[PDB]
Amino acid sequence: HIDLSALNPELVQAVQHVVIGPSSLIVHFNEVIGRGHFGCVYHGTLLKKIHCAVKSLNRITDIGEVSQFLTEGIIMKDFSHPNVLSLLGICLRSEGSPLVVLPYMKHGDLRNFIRNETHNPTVKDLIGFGLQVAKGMKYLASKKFVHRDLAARNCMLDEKFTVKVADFGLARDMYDKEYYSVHNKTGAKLPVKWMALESLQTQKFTTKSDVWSFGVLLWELMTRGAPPYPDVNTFDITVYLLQGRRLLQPEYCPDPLYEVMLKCWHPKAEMRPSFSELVSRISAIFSTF
Ligand SMILES: C[C@@H](Oc1cc(-c2cnn(C3CCNCC3)c2)cnc1N)c1c(Cl)ccc(F)c1Cl
Repeated sequence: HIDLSALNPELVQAVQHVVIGPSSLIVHFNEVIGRGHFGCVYHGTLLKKIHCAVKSLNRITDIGEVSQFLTEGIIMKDFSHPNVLSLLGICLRSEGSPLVVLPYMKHGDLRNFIRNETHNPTVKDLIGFGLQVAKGMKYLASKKFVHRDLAARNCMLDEKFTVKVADFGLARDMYDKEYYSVHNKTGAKLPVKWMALESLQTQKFTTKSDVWSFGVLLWELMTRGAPPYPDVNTFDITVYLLQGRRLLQPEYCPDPLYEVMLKCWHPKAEMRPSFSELVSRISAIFSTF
């Protein structure tokens, strides 16, 4: 049970650009495809029948939470890139929290996809995916949008095997709680093993800290979904990194790709490549395959 007139009126305007009428949407509450802190994700169809993922915000009880979340996430509607997850719309209803409607990604997240033993993606496949992520990160960077949680678990694969950078905006949530820790300066749950050393030190996230995360993401690809720093405690990641230590070369990571990875983790944020640079670099590496 959530009210409409209780929100900032400018936000209600923005949301109404992308409103879905309950009549247009069927949600299958028996078909859970994800569980987040804010709510579950379900199979749904938007009618002309589009298969979608429906994110419930029903664990957000309070209106001040909903407003803040919608305010921060609504910018998602003004993004359009084939390597960025789009927003189909927000279904507002008279009783219950707003439902966030997204395109259904048939192959789920990149991490579970590449970990599936029947899939056995080749080095070429894996580099391909990585290049697709860099392209969507390039777009977001150009919009001055800082992701804050770039990771393989947060990039989706559609039915055409197009990678969509996700878990941002109205989709934002922790869908794998194993990888978020309160052992950081902010005190709140953060993906510490994906975060730039400076972000751990200063609490600030930037496009250049997203590049650091992209480096970790590439490493996840080449390892086919191994968890980074398995013997480093969340208590220790900052000092591990301060000591100049880094994720080691995956067995089937080509040397130029590891080189790229090391550049992404340069202690000096100004020294790391742009996503523009990363696209060119990985594209050339891709082309050797
Ligand atoms: C909000 C939710 O969105 C989707 C999940 C899924 C999804 C999850 N799993 N699967 C299937 C593939 C593997 N086996 C279970 C079903 C599809 C598809 N499309 C989505 N838009 C989501 C989840 Cl659950 C996890 C990470 C994300 F970045 C996002 Cl954005």
